[PDB]
Order: sequence, then structure tokens, then C-alpha cells
Amino acid sequence: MNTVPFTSAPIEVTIGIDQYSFNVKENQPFHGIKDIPIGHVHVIHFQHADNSSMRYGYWFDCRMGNFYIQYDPKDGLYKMMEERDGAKFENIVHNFKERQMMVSYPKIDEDDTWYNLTEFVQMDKIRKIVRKDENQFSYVDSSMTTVQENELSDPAHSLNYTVINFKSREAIRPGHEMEDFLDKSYYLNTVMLQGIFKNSSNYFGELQFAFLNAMFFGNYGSSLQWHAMIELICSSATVPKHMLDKLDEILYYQIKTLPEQYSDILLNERVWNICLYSSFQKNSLHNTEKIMENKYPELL
Amino acid sequence: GAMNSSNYAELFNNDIKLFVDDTNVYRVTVHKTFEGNVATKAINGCIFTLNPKTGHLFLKIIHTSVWAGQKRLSQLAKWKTAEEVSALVRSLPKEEQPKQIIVTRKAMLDPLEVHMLDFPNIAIRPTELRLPFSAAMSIDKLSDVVMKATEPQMVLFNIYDDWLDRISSYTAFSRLTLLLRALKTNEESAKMILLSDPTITIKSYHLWPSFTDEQWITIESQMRDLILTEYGRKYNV
Ligand SMILES: N#CCN(CCN)C(=O)c1cccs1
Repeated sequence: MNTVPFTSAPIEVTIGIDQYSFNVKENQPFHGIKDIPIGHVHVIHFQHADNSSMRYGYWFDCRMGNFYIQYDPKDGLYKMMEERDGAKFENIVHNFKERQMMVSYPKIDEDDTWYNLTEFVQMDKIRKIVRKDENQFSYVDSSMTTVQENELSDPAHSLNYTVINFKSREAIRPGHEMEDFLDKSYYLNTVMLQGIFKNSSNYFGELQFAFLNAMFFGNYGSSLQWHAMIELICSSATVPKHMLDKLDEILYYQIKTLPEQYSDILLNERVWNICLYSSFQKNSLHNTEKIMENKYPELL
Repeated sequence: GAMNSSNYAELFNNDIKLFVDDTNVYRVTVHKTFEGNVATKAINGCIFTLNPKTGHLFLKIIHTSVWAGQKRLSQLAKWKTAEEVSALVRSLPKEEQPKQIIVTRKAMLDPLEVHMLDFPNIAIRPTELRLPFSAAMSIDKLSDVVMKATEPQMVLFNIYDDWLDRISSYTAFSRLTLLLRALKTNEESAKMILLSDPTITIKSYHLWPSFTDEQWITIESQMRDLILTEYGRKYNV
């Protein structure tokens, strides 16, 4: 179980760690988060009290380095940094644990929520979507645009999700216009899976990462990508059975975890009604359909 | 975006544009089967592709053989329409290709956009106008060529005859849409109006009769009265 030490908390902030969150008062003696489960990526995120504008945060994997957080009063944010002096790290963590100045990652033993939301998410794939190669962790915020958004403005600050466009030459074979537009199996299986993602695990990892950025940062471009990757599968007549069953599980846990009062803004009515009730896969998502109808019947 | 009453004169500028109307592509008669069920029998149809500035009409005849063994024919008809318009554009020299294609029914937008992905600079647009191009099959010579076709065929016409020698495109299109609206509202009465005078004929190379300017004024007034008359009959006014 790993630890992210904080140097201090100088401005009042709501701090998230994965699906948990807590409030830190200005200059409260807060010195980090302990007992972080090894084996998964994590995200540590922030919303300032005096300006709830801009949610921002860092994706990281404690296996890849020793990371701490310190506030920068010039740039006005909590920054993740890597500690290359291991004995400094360990001594700083030990002191802060002895004084009981850290919150414990509050995972219940029965609870697989975080694993289910990140099953296919790997740090190496995150770092290709979020390009900043000098750091082992990745910054994301509410306002970052995607490569697709930018084509329709600073490239270095972009989310390089795989571009999906149903009315594009990539999605439509010359001479199969009607076929490929009404059944996206070609585009799913040949173009995206075999060609770009190489396998369904990488596809699901990007879908899962897109959802998490949408939920934790309100990142609109990420929400678009999440919905596009769902629609691409649902609008395909030919999808491997294992992918359909896995998608149903993925979406079930995403819908279960979504804050109820964010549904109006994080869920696209057209996509979900099409996917659940009209698409080729309308009868293949039993768990997701049941949770959606019991929890968001208005949307449908 | 959409083409409506406000931006109406754009039809007659010097940017090449085509209207595409697919309402006569898939045509059927509905009838009873021996067992007392209902079935359809297709008849030949056409794509109506019209340059409103010049009157050039590319009439692509849709022969019933294109439906043989196919399912979901109303959906296929839209895609076949888009496939044929795409093929027409590719067959035209670059300087004759349209800059815009205006579809009369919004269900044609996605099929046409998809078939035209190779032409990102050709705008595909809907219209808020209710244009009477479905009545094209009430023009005797057009209906005749469609029904006589034994295979797919394209036939070229000028839907304005020689009117542009004497009137502007705007006025020619107004005359065309008035005639077609009248044929759509009461085909028999409209044809009676056009053919009642034995001395006025249709040239071999024309679609409409050879009316003088004053005779066109009379005809146009008679068509307006027909349309109004039928409106009253319909709504009891
Ligand atoms: N670990 C480590 C390294 N690090 C920053 C913090 N978390 C520090 O050395 C100091 C912390 C607080 C005063 S110095």
C-alpha cells in the first residue's frame, strides 16, 4: 500500500482520490493520502474552494515512482512531483504517518468498484493520450480539448484520443456506403480493433479513461469520446460475444458510480436510447439496461 | 444550411447547384394477394435532379429490376438515389460539378453526405421549401420515358423549354413550380387548362405547350385559381 505525502495544504480545496473525496481547509495540517492500493492506476484531483472553476488532477501508478503533491503559489495549483531521493521520501512519509496527518484510502474490502472502473486502463496508454513525456504521471483538467475537438487550440495541452467519425472515409469503404454506415462492424473490427487498438483491451482502456475524465473533471471532449466508443460497438451487427459481455459489465459499473445529480450533463439521451432500444446490441446489455432503467428512467 | 424563402434568390446566382428529389424513386401499387394478404408491385421510377438556373434536368430512370431480391426498399431507395447522384457528379467535368446539392427531403442528407465524402467542398443542404417536384410524373413526356424504360437509363431534358430566351431564371422557376403545384393539386384540371385550346401545341423537342407571352399570363392565372379553388374545396372555405 503506497503513499502520496503533501508538503502542506495552503489553500482550501476539495481533494479527490479515485471515487472518494474530502474537504481540506486553508492551512489545515494535511500531509497526504496513505494505504493506496497497489495494482491499479489512480487519480488525485482538486477543486479549489474559492474558485470551483477548473477541476484538475493527476493520473499515476505508485509502482512507477514516488510521487508527492505541493502547492505552487505562482501558478496557483497543487502540483504532482516525483521524489528521486528514496530515503527522503521514506523519511517524509514515516514522519507524516507517525503524526497521523494523512487520510487513509478508504477502500471497503468487499468493494471492487475501482478495479471495475479501471480494469483495462494502463499508465502507459494514459501517457500516450496525455503527452508530457518528462513526467511519469499525467495532468488532466476540465478545459482540455481533444484532438478531434481541435480539428472542428494548443496541441501540447490536448487529449489525444483515437478519432472516431461515422461520416468519414476511414469509417466508410468505397462501394459499401449504405452497408458500412448502417452496420459499423467493418469500422469497429477491421479499422479500429485490428488496425488501431490491436485488441479489445486497449479499446476498453481508452473508453474507461474517457469516462473517468468526463466524470471527475467534467471534461466535455472526454464525454464525447466515451459515448462515441459505446455507439461504435452498439451500432455494429458483428461483435465478439466476449466484448459484448465485457462492455455490459464496464457500463454497469460506470452507471452505478455516476453521481445521480450529474446525469443531466454526463449522459447523452440520443446515444443511450439508441444503444439500449434501437441498435443491433439493444438486447446484449442486460445489466446496463437494468441499472439505467432503475436509476435514470427519465433519460429514457 | 437550410434553403428557405429568405435565401431564395441564391438559386439563380452563378454558383452551380442542383436540387435532388427522390419522391418518385421507389413507386409501388398496393394490392391484395390470392390469400387475402397485401403485397406491393414496384413500377419504374426516377431521380429528379434539376439545375434551377439553367433548367437542365438529369432524369435517372430507376428500373424495377434494381429492387429484385432486395429488402427494406424504402431505405435502399434513398441510398440508391445518393449512389446515382454521386455517379452523376463524378461523370461531370470539374467545371460543371455543383458547389451545392439541395435535397428536397431531409432523409436524403446522410445517404448523400456519405456517398459524397470524396467531395468535401460540395455542400449538401436541406430546404424548408415545400417544392412540388413529386408532380414531375404528371408531365406526359417524362412519365412516358420512365414507363417505357426496360433498363436503367439517364435522359437529359431542359424543364424550361425555351423560356430563358424571354424570361429570367427566377421567373422560369416560378412558372415551373406553379405548373407543378397545380398538377399536384388537381392533375386532371391542370392538364385541361394546358391542353384545352386545340391551336396550341407542344413542340417535339419541348415538354410544355408553345404559349405566347400573353397566353402564359392567362395560363398562370388559371393555374393560380385552380390551386386556390382546390384549397377552398379541401378546407371548406
Ligand atoms: N517526500 C518527499 C519529499 N518532500 C516534499 C513532500 N511531500 C519534502 O522533502 C518536504 C516535505 C515537507 C517539507 S520538505
